[PDB]
Amino acid sequence: SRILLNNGAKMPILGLGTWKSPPGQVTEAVKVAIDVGYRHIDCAHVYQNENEVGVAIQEKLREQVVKREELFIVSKLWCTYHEKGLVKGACQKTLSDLKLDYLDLYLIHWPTGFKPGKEFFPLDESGNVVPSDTNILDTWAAMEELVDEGLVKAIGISNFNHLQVEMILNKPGLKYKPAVNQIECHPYLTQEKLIQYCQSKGIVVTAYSPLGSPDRPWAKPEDPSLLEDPRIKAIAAKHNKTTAQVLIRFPMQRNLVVIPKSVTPERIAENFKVFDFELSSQDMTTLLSYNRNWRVCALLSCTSHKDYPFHEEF
Ligand SMILES: NC(=O)c1ccc[n+]([C@@H]2O[C@H](COP(=O)([O-])OP(=O)(O)OC[C@H]3O[C@@H](n4cnc5c(N)ncnc54)[C@H](OP(=O)(O)O)[C@@H]3O)[C@@H](O)[C@H]2O)c1
Ligand SMILES: O=C(O)COc1ccc(-c2ccccc2)cc1C(=O)NCc1cccc([N+](=O)[O-])c1
Repeated sequence: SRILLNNGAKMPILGLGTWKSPPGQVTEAVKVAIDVGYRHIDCAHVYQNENEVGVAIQEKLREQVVKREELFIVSKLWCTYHEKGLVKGACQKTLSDLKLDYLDLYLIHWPTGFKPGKEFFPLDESGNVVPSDTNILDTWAAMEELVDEGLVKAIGISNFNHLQVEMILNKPGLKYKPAVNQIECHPYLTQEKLIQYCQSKGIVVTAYSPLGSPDRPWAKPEDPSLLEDPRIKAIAAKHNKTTAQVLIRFPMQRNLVVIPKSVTPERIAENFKVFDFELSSQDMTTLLSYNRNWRVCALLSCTSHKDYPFHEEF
């Protein structure tokens, strides 16, 4: 139920996602998650709910439901904080909100640095994102310092393409390799090339939006729906499981970590009940065959950013 990272720590392969979890609901969601067995929570400063996630974590620690060492808490450095001198403060704000004295894993959220400031998405008057002149290798060195100062146990990356991963791996004077690359992954975006690349370098992959993020705010009614794909429903029926349970088990059997999001107690519990069955080897190849290179998480305003990750094949 845990996977070994290249920092020597073990990471639970199932975690709770928190993007779009409303601040007034996420405390209860995280409490319920911990009660039913979740030990890994995926967070981010940009999700604007870390204070409320932290309330839940703290209550369960205080209640003696779980020990801190058994929890695996992940957060992410937002794009406006890539400048080397801003990284520590960004991490400390997240630690303060989460009410923790360390993170288990801290990720560079996107490879695209944005202009520093209060706004999370600084745009020019024509709607293009305003970049920062930061070198991601300098950002990485700042992340490495967080490990040395004890603020985080592991560091990693998210939404990095293989060339960008390679840039880090080839960084002059590299001190800590990324432990994790967290990327979008599901049957319509199977990511075989990038996953094999990362795994071959000892980097663990976390699959985000495993259900296709049906609540993403930019969703359109005509968009494909994993949860309603009759082929996936058929596999679920064979196992007497839900389609969501199949979608969660799928990345687990590829040696990935997976972080489905819910604020619905029944679904939070349902999503955790994925250790009592196995997809067959043929279920796995068949689910892989559904790849469409359909990506739900990207921003048009970032497509001209020199570090936009999704122009490359992988
Ligand atoms: N690093 C990054 O750039 C990045 C990008 C995207 C996501 N992420 C992380 O990955 C997490 C998961 O991705 P996501 O939030 O995009 O989407 P997701 O986990 O694929 O799907 C979440 C949606 O599915 C619904 N749902 C959950 N369980 C269900 C079930 N058993 N049956 C039916 N519907 C169910 C949720 O509804 P309810 O909540 O209403 O129950 C919500 O609308 C995020 O929350 C975040 O932590 C990271
Ligand atoms: O980033 C996540 O974890 C989930 O997406 C969001 C999650 C949250 C929010 C958010 C929006 C407004 C206020 C606070 C948060 C946005 C977004 C969002 O659009 N993300 C896409 C994105 C981000 C950065 C760079 C690129 N890119 O280079 O293509 C794409």
